[PDB]
Amino acid sequence: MIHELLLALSGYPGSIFTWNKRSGLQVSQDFPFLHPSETSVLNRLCRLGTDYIRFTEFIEQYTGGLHGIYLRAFCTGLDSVLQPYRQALLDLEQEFLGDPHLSISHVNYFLDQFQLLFPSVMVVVEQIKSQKIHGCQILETVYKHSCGGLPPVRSALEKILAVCHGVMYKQLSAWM
Amino acid sequence: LQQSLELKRKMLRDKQNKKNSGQHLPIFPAWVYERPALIGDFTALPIGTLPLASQESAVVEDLLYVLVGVDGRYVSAQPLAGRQSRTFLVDPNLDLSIRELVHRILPVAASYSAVTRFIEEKSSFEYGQVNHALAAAMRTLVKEHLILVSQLEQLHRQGLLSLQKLWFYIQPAMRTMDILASLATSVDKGECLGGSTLSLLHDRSFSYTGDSQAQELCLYLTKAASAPYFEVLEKWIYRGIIHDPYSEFMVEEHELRKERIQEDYNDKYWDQRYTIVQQQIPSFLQKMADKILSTGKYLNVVRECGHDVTCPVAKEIIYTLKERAYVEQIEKAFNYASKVLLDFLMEEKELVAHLRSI
Amino acid sequence: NLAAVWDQHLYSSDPLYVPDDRVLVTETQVIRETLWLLSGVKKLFIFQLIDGKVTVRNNIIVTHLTHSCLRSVLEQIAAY
Amino acid sequence: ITEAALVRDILYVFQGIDGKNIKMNNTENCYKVERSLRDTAVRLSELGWLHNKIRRYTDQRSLDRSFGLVGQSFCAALHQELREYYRLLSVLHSQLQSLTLRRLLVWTYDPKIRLKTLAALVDHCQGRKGGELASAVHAYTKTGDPYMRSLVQHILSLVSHPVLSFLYRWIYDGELEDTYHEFFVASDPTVKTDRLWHDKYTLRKSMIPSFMTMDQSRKVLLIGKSINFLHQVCTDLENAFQGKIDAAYFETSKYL
Amino acid sequence: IRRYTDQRSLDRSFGLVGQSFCAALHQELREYYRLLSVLHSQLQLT
Amino acid sequence: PVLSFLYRWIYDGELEDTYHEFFVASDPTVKTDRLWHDKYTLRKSMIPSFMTMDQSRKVL
Repeated sequence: MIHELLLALSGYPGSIFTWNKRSGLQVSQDFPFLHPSETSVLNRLCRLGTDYIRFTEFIEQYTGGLHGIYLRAFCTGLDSVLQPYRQALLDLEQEFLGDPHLSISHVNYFLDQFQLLFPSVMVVVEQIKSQKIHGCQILETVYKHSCGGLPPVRSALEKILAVCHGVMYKQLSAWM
Repeated sequence: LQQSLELKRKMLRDKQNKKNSGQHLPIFPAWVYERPALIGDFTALPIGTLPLASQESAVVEDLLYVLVGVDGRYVSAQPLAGRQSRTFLVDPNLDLSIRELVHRILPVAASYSAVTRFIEEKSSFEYGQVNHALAAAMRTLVKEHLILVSQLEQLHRQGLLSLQKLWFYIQPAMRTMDILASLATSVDKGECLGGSTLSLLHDRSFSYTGDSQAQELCLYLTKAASAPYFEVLEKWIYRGIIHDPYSEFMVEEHELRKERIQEDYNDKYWDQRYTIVQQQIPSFLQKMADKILSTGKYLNVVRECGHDVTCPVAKEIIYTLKERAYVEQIEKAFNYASKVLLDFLMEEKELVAHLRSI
Repeated sequence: NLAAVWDQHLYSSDPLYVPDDRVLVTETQVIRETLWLLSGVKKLFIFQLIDGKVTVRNNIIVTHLTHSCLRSVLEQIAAY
Repeated sequence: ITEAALVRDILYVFQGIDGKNIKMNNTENCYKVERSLRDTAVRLSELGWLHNKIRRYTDQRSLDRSFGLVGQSFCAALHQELREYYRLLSVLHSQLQSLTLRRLLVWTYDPKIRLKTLAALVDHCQGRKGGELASAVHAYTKTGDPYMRSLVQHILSLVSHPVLSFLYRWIYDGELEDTYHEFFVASDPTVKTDRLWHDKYTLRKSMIPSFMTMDQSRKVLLIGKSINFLHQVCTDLENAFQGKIDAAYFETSKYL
Repeated sequence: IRRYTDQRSLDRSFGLVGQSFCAALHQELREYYRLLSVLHSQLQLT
Repeated sequence: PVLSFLYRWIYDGELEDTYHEFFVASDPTVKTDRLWHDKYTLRKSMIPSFMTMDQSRKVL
């Protein structure tokens, strides 16, 4: 449960947290071991995991449809924004290995700073997919949300955006 | 209950028309008052048929619940709440001895329910900065009462507590609660706000001078409840600023600018701009009251022309009993204020050459 | 106990159900298997290869891991 | 229905997940248990209801880019506070394998005031935005209550940091970048040949925050306007506005 | 003793040093109750 | 209390007792030169037993 979940939050869904196309990682079962209402907590938490599979898919297919070098740079940045979300799932398991009483709510608390970076980067990604922003206008949809106002996602999209400028400062440095 | 809603608004209007530079003076949402659970206060075996020493354990359990304000199975908090005096109803069929001891233990519950009600109703913005801190420092003692009853619950869990031992353990906090509840009754009854609820905390602190069980309580309460007023006065004496968002401070600022704005015919800055209030003087400072108005009124008119005025050393001022050191602090600020303005007017705005050339 | 994930099959027993035999390898042994596979090695009991297609062995279970998530991660290593 | 069940259930209302024997049966009213014990439950569950207000507001307002740069940071600060509330809640879980301090009446008390205050702030800031919302935050730092004034006056530092960033950019940097009506200035594009300076920039009057004077707003408009014309054609703040803004004014003007 | 302190405390006219006496007269009554608590504790003391 | 009254009555100068307690009992309605000759009286009922007359004549 606390290892199945600390892996389901990662890529690997498992039997408890069944994946589905319409909606991802919704455990839907009546379990004696879990408390009846913990599924609701788990649903709120699985929003984060579901998002993680969605970004991982998106980085997989890149790096007719969407194509370019900028989709090979935005995704590389989207790896780096997710790196402290991988390390912060390793650390949870390290603590849970030793402490035998610690419950799900510590997972909730520890992975609550990642319920602001992720939901508002997901709108950026769905924008980039629903509207074929393939070329240089990707910088637009990153810089238009980088103004933001929510500081976790204002610095996240900044890390994403600077890489795109890193590409644009070699495309427009070869030219000049 | 319903009758307080008027009082809050009637106070709010006075502050609104008094002060228009600071706009949209805050209010709390309606549910903050409507919801009854947010505030502190709101299968039964027939007790007749049991043995005695089990009735004792039962009533002890119910009273340990009552101490935090929540009802008990065998003892109920009467919902009347008329005037302010809370009353309780013990079960009719009990042993006379236990019933009387329950009555003798019950006054701390009536002196907790009123104490929490005071903290909720007099923590809305309208009642003023001082009446806020009085409730905000009464609230710490409410927390510590909760600490105590938690320890009593642990002891009762171990079957090692009885009503007679409860009687002893609740004596030190009974005095605390009685002082807080009578003080709250007086503060609410007098409709005292600002410095009227800083005079009453001085007089009740004289009231007990040798007790020293309630004197430390009252001295601590007034130390904490005078942080607002003194922060207003501390700014007023060392700066020309009167925030005083609500009409609480003894000095008040009338908006006589609407009439006097060119020649200032009224000499309003020194006639009727900054004027005094009588009922809102703390009454430890009546001896210095006029001098304070003069003190800060001299600071305004150098704060008005942009020349930065700051005391050489700003001394923070704390409530004190038996020792009038605030007096010499007001004088130490007053003499520097007089130097400040007379010098400012005689070097900037330099009055002697104006008078000559007139 | 949270170190024995899916060892309790009470959910499955809620309906009548037959348990399937599984090897019950240790999680520590699994990393050793992955490491020799990622280096040049063949014929490992985990990750059985059949036609030059390395594929996760059909039945492996561990204490603090459910069958499905273990299959998912092991397949993800086997792809590499 | 023993008390041990109520402890295990009530330790989830604070998160806001409906419990086993405790539920928000009536949608608007608080959770009702399905006797003295029951009466303890409600006072403990008001934290869950206040949490429902704060959380349900900052999920939705955080995804709405229309609310503005100011307001998205307000929801940010609200969520950073709810994080620290969850640190306490995790400890309570760990302490379950007694833990009935009148059933937490002591543990919950300190978060309960820090929840009442924010639940009041969101609905005093409902409908408002920008400088208006920052004004509401500055309105709530007028209580003698030291703990509440301390909480609100850190919230104000974060909330009005965007506002003062507009202020310290539209003065120093030269340019104003607000897509919504996030500031007390309202630029208008027109041809502006020789009429340039008179009408491009105008003082909006709904968005001056309450801890600023109309004179200060007018003078900062004149500064920002000077520094933008220079490129394209050539305790309020601990009482630091009146020291910084006038200095910039003198320099900017004479330099322009 | 307790009738006297229950009536005096209810009257500020009793005197300031009086109230000091009536609060010193309670310090020596709390310990009496403490002894009563011990008496109860040993009941299950003749 | 009676040795705090007498300790602020001496070293600093104060007679604050709304009740008839301290042995000195000042008379109001004296803003004139008559504070010395009137305005103060050693009430001979409130003098504590553990001080004698010559002790309290000095204190007034």
